[PDB]
Amino acid sequence: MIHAVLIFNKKCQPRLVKFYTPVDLPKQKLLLEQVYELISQRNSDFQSSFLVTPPSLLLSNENNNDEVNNEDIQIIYKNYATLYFTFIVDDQESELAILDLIQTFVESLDRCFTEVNELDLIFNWQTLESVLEEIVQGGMVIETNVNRIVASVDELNKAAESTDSKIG
Amino acid sequence: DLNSKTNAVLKLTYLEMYGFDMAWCNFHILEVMSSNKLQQKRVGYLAASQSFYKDSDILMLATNLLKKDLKYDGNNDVVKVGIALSGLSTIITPSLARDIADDLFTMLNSTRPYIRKKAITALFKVFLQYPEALRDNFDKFVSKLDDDDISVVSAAVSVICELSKKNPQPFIQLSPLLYEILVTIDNNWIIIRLLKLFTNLSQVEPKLRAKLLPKILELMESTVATSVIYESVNCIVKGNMLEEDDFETAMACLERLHTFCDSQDPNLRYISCILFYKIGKINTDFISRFDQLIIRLLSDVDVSIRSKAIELVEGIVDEDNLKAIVQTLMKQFVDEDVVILQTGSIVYEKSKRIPIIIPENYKIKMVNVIISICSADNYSSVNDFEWYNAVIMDLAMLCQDISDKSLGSKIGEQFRNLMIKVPSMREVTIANIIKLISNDNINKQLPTVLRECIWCLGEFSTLVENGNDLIKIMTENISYYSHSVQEVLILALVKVFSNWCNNFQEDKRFEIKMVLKELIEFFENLSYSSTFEVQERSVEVLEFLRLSLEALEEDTEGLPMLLSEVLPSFFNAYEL
Amino acid sequence: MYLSFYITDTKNKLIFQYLLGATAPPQLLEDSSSDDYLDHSMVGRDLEVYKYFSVINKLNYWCLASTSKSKGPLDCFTFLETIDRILLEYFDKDKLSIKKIVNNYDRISLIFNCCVEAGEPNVSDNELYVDLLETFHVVFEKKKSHLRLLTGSIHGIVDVRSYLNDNPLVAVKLNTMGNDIGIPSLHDCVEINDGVFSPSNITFIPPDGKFRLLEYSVDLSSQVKQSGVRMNSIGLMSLHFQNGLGKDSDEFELSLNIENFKKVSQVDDLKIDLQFNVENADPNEIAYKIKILRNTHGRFENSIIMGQGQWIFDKSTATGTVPVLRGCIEYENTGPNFTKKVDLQTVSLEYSYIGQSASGIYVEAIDIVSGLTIGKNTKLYKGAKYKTQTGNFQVRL
Amino acid sequence: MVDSIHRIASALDTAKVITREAAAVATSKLGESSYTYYSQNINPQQLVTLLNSRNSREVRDAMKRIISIMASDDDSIDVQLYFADVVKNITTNDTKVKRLIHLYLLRFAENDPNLTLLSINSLQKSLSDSNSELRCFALSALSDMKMSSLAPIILHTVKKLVTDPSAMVRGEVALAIIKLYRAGKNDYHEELLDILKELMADTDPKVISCAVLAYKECYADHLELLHGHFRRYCRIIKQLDSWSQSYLIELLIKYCKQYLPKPTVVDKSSEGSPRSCPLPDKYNEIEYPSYEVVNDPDLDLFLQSLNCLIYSSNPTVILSCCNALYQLASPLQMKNTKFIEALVRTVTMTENQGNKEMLLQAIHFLSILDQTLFLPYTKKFYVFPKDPIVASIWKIQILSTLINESNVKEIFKELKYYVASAHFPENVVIMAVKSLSRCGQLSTSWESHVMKWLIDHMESHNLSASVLDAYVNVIRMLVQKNPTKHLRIIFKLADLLTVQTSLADNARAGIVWLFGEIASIEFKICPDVLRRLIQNFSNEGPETRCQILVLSAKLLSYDIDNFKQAQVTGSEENNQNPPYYDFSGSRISQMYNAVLYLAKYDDEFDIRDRARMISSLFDSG
Repeated sequence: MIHAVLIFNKKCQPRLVKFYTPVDLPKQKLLLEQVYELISQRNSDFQSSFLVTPPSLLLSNENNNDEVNNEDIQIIYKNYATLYFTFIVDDQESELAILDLIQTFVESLDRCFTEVNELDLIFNWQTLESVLEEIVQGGMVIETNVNRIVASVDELNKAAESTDSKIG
Repeated sequence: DLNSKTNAVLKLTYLEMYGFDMAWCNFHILEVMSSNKLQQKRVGYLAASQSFYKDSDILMLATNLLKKDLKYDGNNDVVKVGIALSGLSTIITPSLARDIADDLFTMLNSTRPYIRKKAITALFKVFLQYPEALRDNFDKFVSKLDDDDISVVSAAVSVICELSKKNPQPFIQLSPLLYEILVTIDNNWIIIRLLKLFTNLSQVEPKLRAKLLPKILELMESTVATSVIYESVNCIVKGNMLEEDDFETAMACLERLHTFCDSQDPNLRYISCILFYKIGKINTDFISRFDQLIIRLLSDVDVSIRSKAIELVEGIVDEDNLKAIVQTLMKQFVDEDVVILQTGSIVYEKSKRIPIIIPENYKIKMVNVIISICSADNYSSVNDFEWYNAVIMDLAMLCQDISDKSLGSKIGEQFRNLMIKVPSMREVTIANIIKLISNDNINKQLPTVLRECIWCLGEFSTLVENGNDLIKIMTENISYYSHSVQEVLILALVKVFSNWCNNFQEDKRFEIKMVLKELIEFFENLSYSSTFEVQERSVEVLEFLRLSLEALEEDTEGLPMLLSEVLPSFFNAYEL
Repeated sequence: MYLSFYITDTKNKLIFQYLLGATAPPQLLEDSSSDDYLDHSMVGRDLEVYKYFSVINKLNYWCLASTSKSKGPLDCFTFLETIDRILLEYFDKDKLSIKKIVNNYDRISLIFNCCVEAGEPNVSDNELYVDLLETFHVVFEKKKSHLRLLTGSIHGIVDVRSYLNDNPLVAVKLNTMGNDIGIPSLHDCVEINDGVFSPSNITFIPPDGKFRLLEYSVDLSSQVKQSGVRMNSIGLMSLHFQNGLGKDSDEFELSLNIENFKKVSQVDDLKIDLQFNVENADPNEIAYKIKILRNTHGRFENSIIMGQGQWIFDKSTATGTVPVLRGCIEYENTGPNFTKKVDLQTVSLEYSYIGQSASGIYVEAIDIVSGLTIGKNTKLYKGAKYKTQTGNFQVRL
Repeated sequence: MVDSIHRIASALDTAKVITREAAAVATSKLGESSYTYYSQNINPQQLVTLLNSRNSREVRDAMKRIISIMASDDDSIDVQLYFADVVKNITTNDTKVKRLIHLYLLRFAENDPNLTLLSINSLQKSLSDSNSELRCFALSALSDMKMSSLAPIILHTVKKLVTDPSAMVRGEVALAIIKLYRAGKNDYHEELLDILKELMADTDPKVISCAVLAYKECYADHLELLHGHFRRYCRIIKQLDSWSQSYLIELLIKYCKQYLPKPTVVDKSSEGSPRSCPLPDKYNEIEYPSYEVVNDPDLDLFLQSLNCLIYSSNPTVILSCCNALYQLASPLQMKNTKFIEALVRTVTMTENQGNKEMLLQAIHFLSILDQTLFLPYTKKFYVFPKDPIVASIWKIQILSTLINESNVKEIFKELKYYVASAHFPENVVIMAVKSLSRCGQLSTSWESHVMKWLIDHMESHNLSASVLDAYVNVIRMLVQKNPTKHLRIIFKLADLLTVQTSLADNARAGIVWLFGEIASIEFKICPDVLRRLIQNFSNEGPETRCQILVLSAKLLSYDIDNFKQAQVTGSEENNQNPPYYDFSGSRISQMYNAVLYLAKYDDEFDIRDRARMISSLFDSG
């Protein structure tokens, strides 16, 4: 179970976080921040993509890759051109499921928002979210297929268009 | 207005997402859910689902509202249904559950996989509450589990999993169907889950584990992913599936790990290294196959890897290997180390020069390992004892920058053991120790090292020459020392003096005499330590010395006799 | 050897650092709200480097030092306080808030250096208004019907805001209402010249700047004893807690007569925090309600939960007038486990006066000496304001 | 943890410091946002460049950063490069610059001759200049340089600058004369004296503080001179602002450590005479003795002064004074009672919390060096109940050092009260114990009230383990001084330990010892105690084990002689008996054997070695 996803821009501002379960928000954040930081410390080539951490590296600083952990929480990072995506999962969701869901998410985002900028993501955050949700639901990513994901996003855009000032 | 409603709803959601009251926002959400539009229905449903927990009117209203929306397929039906269900599921009351179940059941029968997925997820949340509903709906699930769409299957599965988390017995019933789905899925994420589920069922039901094990390992073999592989491994390692009979299964899993470790992505690497270590604690043989993988991970720059390696190094060591590793670590550390001792740079690859790199916590562990290694078997086989001794002395130096005291402590304990072993090396070790003591940096921070040293000296003063420097060191440094050290020092000193006098034939050397006098003053001074125990220890040794002095003054040869006459008398006197 | 100095805010944010000399490379930070707390960190290796630290807190800022090995933690701290203070004077004063500090980080650095190289730490060391402010705090122990002042700490600050241009001298004679007044502490612009000025007299020289002229901390116990003062007003506020209680109420009549305050000038804010022991009774056992307390010039608000009275007497009540603060305490109990006893413990009354003398340092005369006359340009200002704070009276019943 | 906190503080300084640097530069071209830069990896290039920018704000800003870094430990920082540039700026007639420059110099001089010499020449010239401001600043640096070659320069200068009428110059000329001696001592001493004299006689606090800060240095060595000079200094203090008073305290600390002028016959008949005081021999006013130091207007004025400054109600001048009084003291000085009285009056005066502790510390230090003094002050340090764990801890440490007779009763009453009252933390109660102990060490008439209290506290209150450790060390000390109250005490303890089989490692270490100790008085009974202990070694930590061994060992001894001749067994001398012989090898052995075996098996060697020796010696008789 993904308990949460976070999409940050280059300037570290999160832009989307989804939490499928409740968890205490003050804890969720702390996690998001630590992850943000570590991201900055990691190099562009590293950008780490992940930061698994024993909790104790939660953060501990001493070897600066001290990773981040919080015990039972694995953090997966993915840098893309200017956005960063971080997924926090519980120990019971398999890493692969998490990675795939990420890689799929990202690929989808790039496919849908080919130029994503922070403004475009923002504006179309509702779309980004929908994508994430759909991917998740019933615990299930139900369309996995990068081609559908790309379409589904369009299906949603069709709705928001019919409403647009409550939207745009 | 509808466009305005969408706006209000956005603001409410933003508040409910914060950590804010949700009950206060329900009514306003319902009015929005009464809008025929499907989008507004969705945004409303989300808020209500984030909120509903407990408030009944909120729920009831949401229900009646969701029902009307469900019953009708709706034709954007996927969305309306889809959202509504999620919504309903995230709402739980018995009144609602009763309603919902009947609604979900109807929806499970929609065509569109999106709908089917949602419906399934919903029936999950519901069941998490109301068992009667489960029962009635248990059947539908079984029928849905058989739909052609892999996402729908994946969902049916997750749900059955939850219900196992809560009910396992009902689902130990369905396990066969689950096993049949896993055998039909192309998708990696889906395979991964199914695997987890079975592991979950195994915690409850070893019978299943058997049926599924082989389904796992075949899937891992057909999927590439990477996660499906890690998973099969965690399952094997967990169900405790393993038991040792299952080593074979485990082996396959490991072999897949070793391949992966050997991919460039640190996430996979770290994971494998861990899984390897674990298996090793559990299966030494696997470790011997995976030594290579480890050594390679040592030259890897990733601190989490390095740490995991050092931990592996501790349970693998062979002699050639030991020596290699030691040197490799010592060297590395002289070259890998510093960054974080100093602060805390982050890493770089690029400098071709490299910022260099180990945290403080690593430096500590390393030293600890070096100590264990020297003591296992027993490394009666460091062939070169010299190297060990050196290493230990070096570690002490670097740790001075580290403190953490524990490093400094462990290092000392070891150094002791080594000295005890390897009589040759003892003199070298003593000389080095003394020098370190006279370098001030050990005094700061390091009492332990001082203590051990002191010990090694009383024991081996019989090898050492300069039993003076040792003593004048120790005497001057005594005032700078901790109580445990002080005590240790005093004691060691006295031990030496006794030995010397008996052995002093170096000449007697006039120094023994001078040194005795000094030791006297000092011990008196220490008689003023806050901890009386240490105080008395001093005064005692003060007398002894005074005696020996009287003796040496008369002769050289006549000294042991005289000392064997008085010293025991004194000491016994005081204590007596 | 090296020394470093750093400054930090109350929230642990570093505001300034400095190093001096040489080779130089969480709880205490938090405890810092206690105004005192940050304390040594050993960077260390065997070069002992020792570190040390010290920190200082003042008015939300804190300062950290370091030293290398030897010097003692004292030389470091002495250097820190000297710095901090120098930061207060400079920055005028009222606050060095992290915002203010960070503002004058530079003037803070140089101020440091000047304190170092010399080798040694150099050690570490027109209108006139006289506003005597006094914050008393007194720990009374009720024994036998008489509240015997066990301790007390009247912290006087005598500030004098000035606007001269030259250096006229001021003599300030302080009267003793036969309490040999023992120590007025004098501000860096003030001189108490030598027993010429006797222990009762003070002489201040211009600064331009407001200046605390003399802080006087009279330890009431000796004074009151030397002077015999059952404070009959002030401080010995005789609180008779009358039982005649019922299960929930009690009436305690605390009269803060200001019989002994007639020339004590205004009291700017007497905050009577009546703590009701909650230490031995659990704040739930002590539910208490304070219903009516009558002041003639202030306000009674109650923080029960926390187990505290606060009665804030506004500065208007001044003389002879006796703000009798009677009223009733009602101990409300959610449990029965309150036995209707609240050992009545320590009623801390923090008085702040203005314009009177912490020790009884009433200035019986202030005389300017310099061949000056009145209207030879010297004016008697208004609005020096001393403030004095201690902690806080405590009557223990 | 601490290193990470320091890095976070540096980052916070860079945030606020970088914003401040940018705003300031608008001007400095700018050097505002630097700091925050270097404070997060700032460098020398940025600095040097700033010096070479033309604008005075920049030239100043630069000088600043340069001083902060070389100071911050951005250690990486060379200092010769900053030096040369700064020296060039010394020859700028702008005081602000001259000042900064001097502040830097000393920064370097801390090491290098050319850099020093350069700074020196530039300083000398500025010293032969009539400008009192520059002369001073310059002379100051010359003093913080360390060098013996610079002495003949600095001197001629210093002499001329003393003979200058200016108060600023007089402040500095003292610093120099001082830092000068700290190096090239002989040629220079005659003058450097007759000089420091005229000086000390200035009014300006920065001048006085300086001559003081000076005298504090030169005299480390030439203390005869310092005296005649030290006076005005001590006088000036009693007369002065509570800031400058603290400074004069620090010095008066060092001086004394040097001039004890000599006792030689010490004339206690000189004035107002303490031991007496000389006047210097070279002045030769009828030689007045040395211990000048405790008496003479210089030393004395110091001690008395310290008192006044402390009596003077200022907590600072008070804490300092205490520190100084801690050093002078020939222990005869602190015994001065006055010093203590002062500190005390302060503490209690001190309302302000930071100070409460400061005072509690001093007091402790003074009690440490002198107890019998803090006595007419205790009732004061009765512990302010509003306070913290450390504060309560200190109070205890005091009450424990103060105890006289007329004070003790009260003290005990207070402690007993505090223990019962404050929700005292474990650590407190722990110290509270170490005190009451240190008390009876002095009073006998009161000791009874003490022990009774302690025991009643231990047995009564619910005490923690750590606490039990102290109380044990205490009851031990009291027994050590008051053997009559002793036996009663022991009985009370034996009862407590036997109850508490749970005791802590340190507690057991305590109790087990006390009984090894009190055994002399009546080691007929001790074999009963040792038994209750051994029984419990095998289950204990290493330190504890060591303690138990020793105390088995001791007990054993005390009575060997009393055992041996008793044990040296069927030796005949023992079936002969003095009194203790005592039944000896058997009872004592049974105890030791257990202990030994128990040690040999503990990892800690020290415990083992002892056991081994103890056995060998015990066995052989």
